[PDB]
Amino acid sequence: GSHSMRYFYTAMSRPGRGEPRFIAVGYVDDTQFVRFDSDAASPRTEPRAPWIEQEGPEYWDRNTQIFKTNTQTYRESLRNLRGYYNQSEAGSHIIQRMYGCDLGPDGRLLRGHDQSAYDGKDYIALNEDLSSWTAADTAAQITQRKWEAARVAEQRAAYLEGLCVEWLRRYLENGKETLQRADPPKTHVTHHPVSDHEATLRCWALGFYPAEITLTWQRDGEDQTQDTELVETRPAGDRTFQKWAAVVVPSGEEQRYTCHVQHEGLPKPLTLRWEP
Amino acid sequence: LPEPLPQGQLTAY
Amino acid sequence: IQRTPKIQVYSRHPAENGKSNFLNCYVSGFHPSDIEVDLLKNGERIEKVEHSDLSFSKDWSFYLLYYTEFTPTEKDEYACRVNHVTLSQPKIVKWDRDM
Repeated sequence: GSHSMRYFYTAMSRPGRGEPRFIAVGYVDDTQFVRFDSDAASPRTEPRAPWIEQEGPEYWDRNTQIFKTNTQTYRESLRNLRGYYNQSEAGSHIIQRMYGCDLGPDGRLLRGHDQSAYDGKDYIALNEDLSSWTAADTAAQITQRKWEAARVAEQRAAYLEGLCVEWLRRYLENGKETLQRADPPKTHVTHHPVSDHEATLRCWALGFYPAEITLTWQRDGEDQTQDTELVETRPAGDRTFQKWAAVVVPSGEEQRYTCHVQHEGLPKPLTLRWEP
Repeated sequence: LPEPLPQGQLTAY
Repeated sequence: IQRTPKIQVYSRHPAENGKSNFLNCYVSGFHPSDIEVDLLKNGERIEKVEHSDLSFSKDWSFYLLYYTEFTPTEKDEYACRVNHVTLSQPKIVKWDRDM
């Protein structure tokens, strides 16, 4: 199928409690495979998936240097952004970066991504062209100009089109038994009366990978979007995911409602009813 | 593999 | 500007009394990233609890999974207790095996 790799960086200042913490995590699709934490007793890049462990010392030290140097630079960046916004030295602030590459089903680069935020709001992003920037405000414009002057976009592009795709493909091959395996949802419908004249129908999807899934209730073939209660897809802790969707229906109209399930791992899309 | 360090100075924001 | 956490409490596997399982508390959609999460057994804090590495969603909000091994019974009560700058007091969500 299609696949992506993303690194997620978080740099958090904490005045009076030491220097800013830097954490980085790496993912292939919905599988985390590495972490680095500057607050660890001995900060180093650590494996978080079995298929990455075969990488040699050279790889681990290469990652660690990258993350150590970034830790320092993000400290500088936090100082700079506090100034760009004329902020006091008293508050805590966060820079986030998420970046990586997407491959289509044939292993080719679909597109690159490189987005940053400050205090949870879009700050600066690399455009799909991998050449130009979008800056959210006049503060971000200062970064844009700095990044233009230093030819930063060319650096990002070369990574996203080169090393990013090459290493993603390596990981996909090495972890093919899991990374390229879609596990379909196990499903069922439960029924719980809420009163004499209403009942809850809950459609369940358990044990699926990847997280992407579509779960909907229909009444008489019409989507019940506004009346459906839909929880966020949640990790089970064994790599798989869970989700449910609930509708409250007139007692006796149960058979007029159908749960539809779309997931990559299903040989066929699913249509379920409550089965008394 | 994350983005490698550049040949020069890593550019801060 | 800040975002308050969403909270879900649930088990890794479908619950069966007297069978070993995992109790999960998934906290998501929050900003900034400092957050305090306890799992409770009969209202008391459980000591050995692990969590996932800090990461975030496409809208920049953070998420974390807290988890511990447990064996559900019919009488024992479990819950997740969360605090965050957005909350005036810690929020408690009970574990309901049907949710």
